[PDB]
Order: sequence, then C-alpha cells, then structure tokens
Amino acid sequence: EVQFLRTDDEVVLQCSATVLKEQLKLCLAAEGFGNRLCFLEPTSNAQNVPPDLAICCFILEQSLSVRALQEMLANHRTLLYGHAILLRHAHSRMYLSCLTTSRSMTDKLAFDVGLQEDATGEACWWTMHPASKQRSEGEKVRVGDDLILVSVSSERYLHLSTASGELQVDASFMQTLWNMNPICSGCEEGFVTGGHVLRLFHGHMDECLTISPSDSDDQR
Amino acid sequence: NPCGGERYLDFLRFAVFVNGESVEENANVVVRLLIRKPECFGPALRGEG
Amino acid sequence: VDYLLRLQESISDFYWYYSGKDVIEEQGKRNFSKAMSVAKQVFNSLTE
Amino acid sequence: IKYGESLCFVQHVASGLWLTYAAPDPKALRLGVLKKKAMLHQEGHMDDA
Amino acid sequence: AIMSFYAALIDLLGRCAPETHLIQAGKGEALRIRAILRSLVPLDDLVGI
Repeated sequence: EVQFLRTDDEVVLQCSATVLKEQLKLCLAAEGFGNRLCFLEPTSNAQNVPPDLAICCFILEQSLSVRALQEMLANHRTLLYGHAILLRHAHSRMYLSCLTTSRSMTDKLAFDVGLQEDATGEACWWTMHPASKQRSEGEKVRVGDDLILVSVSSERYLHLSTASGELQVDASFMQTLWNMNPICSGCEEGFVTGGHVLRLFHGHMDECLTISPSDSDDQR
Repeated sequence: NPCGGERYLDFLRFAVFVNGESVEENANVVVRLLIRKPECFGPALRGEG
Repeated sequence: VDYLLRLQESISDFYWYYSGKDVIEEQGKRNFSKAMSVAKQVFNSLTE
Repeated sequence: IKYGESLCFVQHVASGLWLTYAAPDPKALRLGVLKKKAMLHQEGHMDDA
Repeated sequence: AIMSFYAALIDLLGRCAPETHLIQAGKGEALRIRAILRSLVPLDDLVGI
C-alpha cells in the first residue's frame, strides 16, 4: 500500500533547482519570531553540512474542500487533490500564508510568502493540484507526489524564483513543482523518535549531558 | 499581435459587462483565465521582465 | 465507480453550498432530486 | 508482466540509468508541441513507468 | 496598435471589476477580485498614463 498524507502529519515542502548542472533540493523554511518571511534551506549537502530542519517542519492542521472552506470562512482525513490545506509552522505555531507585501524586484506581480499569527482569513489556506495529468483531481495525495500549491486569496502559485542570483520563494503566476515529504505521521506513546528535543540523563543519577554556562572560558 | 489581441479583448468586454453593469459570473471566469495565461496581459504586464 | 465518485463530490459541494441556509429552495430541491435519481440508478447498476 | 495493467520502469542494464523524459526545452510553449525528448538519467521521475 | 491593445485590456479589467453594492456587502469573491485587479494594475501607472 502506498502511504497517503493525512492531517496532523508533519511534512516538509521540497523543491529542486538546477545549479551548475547539479540538482539541489531546498526546503521551505521560516524562523517565525523576528522574521515572518520564508526562505529556502538547502538539504542536498546534508552529508557534509547538516540542514536546519526544525524551522522547515510543518503540520497539516486541516484539509477542507473549497466549498467547505467557503462555508467555514462565512461562519485524520486523507488529503485529496483540489482541497484547501492549512499549514502550521511546528516551531512558532504560525500558519503559512501569502502576504500582501512584496519585496521581489524581478517580478512586480509576485507577493511575499511568510508566516501569519492567526489562521483567520483566506491567506492561510492553500489549494493543492496535481503536478502531472497522471494524477487526477479528487484523488488521494500519495506520499512523494509532485503537486502545485495555489494561494486561495491571491490565486497565485507557490513559486521558486531564480531571477536574482540567490534562490527565493514567493507567490507568483509562474508555477513550481513541490514535494511534500513526511517527517512523522503518528508516534506511539512514550517512545523516542527523531527530531525531538530532550535531555540525556546519566542513567538515573540526575546528572545530564550539557555544555558549560554562557561566557565560559572554554567557549562552550 | 496587438490587433488580434484588441479584437479578442473586445469580445470579452461585451460578455463581462451588460447594460452598464458587470456580470460577476463571467467576470470572475475571465479574470481567472487571464491570470492563468499571463501572456494575454501582453509583454509589458509580464512579471519576470 | 469513477462516475459515482464524481457525482458524490458534486453532491457534497452542493450540500455545502446550502449548509448555511435554513431552508432549501424549490429549485435546489428539484436539483437534489435529479442528482439522487441518477445516484440511485448508479447504485443499482453496481449492485447488479 | 501483463499488457496494459502492469506499469514498468525501463532501466539500462549496464549503466543502470532510468529511461525518462527530458525537461521540456524553453520556448517549447511557442513550439506548441507535446513532443518530449527521452533520455537516460540516474534519478528519473515518479511517472517514468 | 500597441496603445489600443493596452487600452482595451485595461478597459476589460475595469469592466470585470465588481460592483460597489457587492463590495459594500463585503462578498469574499468580490473583494478578492478587486484585490487581484489592483495588484495587476498599479495606481501610479494609471495616473501617469
């Protein structure tokens, strides 16, 4: 059976870009506090330089139909193509959205993509459509499917811009193919899984592994 | 081809506006199609350059 | 099965559209009846 | 293997590369032609079957 | 020809623009359409033209 993405799962949004004839994988990331704007974290060189996945992890909070979303605004389901989804940043608990402002010099029509404090409003919601015709609207989204994300409010694709020398992420009319790679689906209670923050205690001796206090001579 | 563009824009305006009032059903569809095909806006409106 | 799935999606959207309203209008009832007759026939075909 | 039902990935035995379609050339939209040159690539795509 | 094409395009968009009564009612679709149109055409460009 092919795994299906379902709500409450944790995912990372990946895009591939060709640089110097070499494919490079990038994950959509955002800091949250102190910086709403989203950027791209490269994960191709993970073997040499580990990436910063904590800010890349997202949660599939909700997955509605378009009309159901309309009613909801007026007032573990599987993801289906053509359904609006809500994505909550794991670290900051802010929802990915399409911001009104734009910093893009290359593209006037494009808008910035960033985190938003509240889930209220059309901005937070994104609609997912099949990347290739072999996928068909209304079908379940199988893990590892290329998909296109269109902002509900702006009718703009989630787009990767290469016009500037540095790679940027923005919402525009040119479409970019994205992959949703799952980080976790459901953890059996009381079991350690990757990506958790934890303390390593020396047996039960109430001693923990740590580094020196701040301003220490050993430079921590 | 600005001339052909002008002709087709003219058919579209007649569908979008009737008797001095806009028709929402056609207007939304036309706007969505135009944005989905940016070249219709012409070279100038094109975002990249 | 594919046609039945398309019909189900349409009916769900139509229900969502009337979910807000307190009472369903007569034209909406007529359209529901059409859709339900078609769905009945499709279910009978699958049963057979 | 079965006709129609089974989906197969074609692999060059020696090199090990996977038969796949090349990314459409720029201006292919102007070409208006669906033709996509095929190529052997180590990675491939999801829909290469 | 170029000026006529752009004038016809802007006229078509203006006609696609929603009606004031719908805007006052605050319909989400109407507000979204107006936002798209405003993004497409800056105000400064209209004033300059």
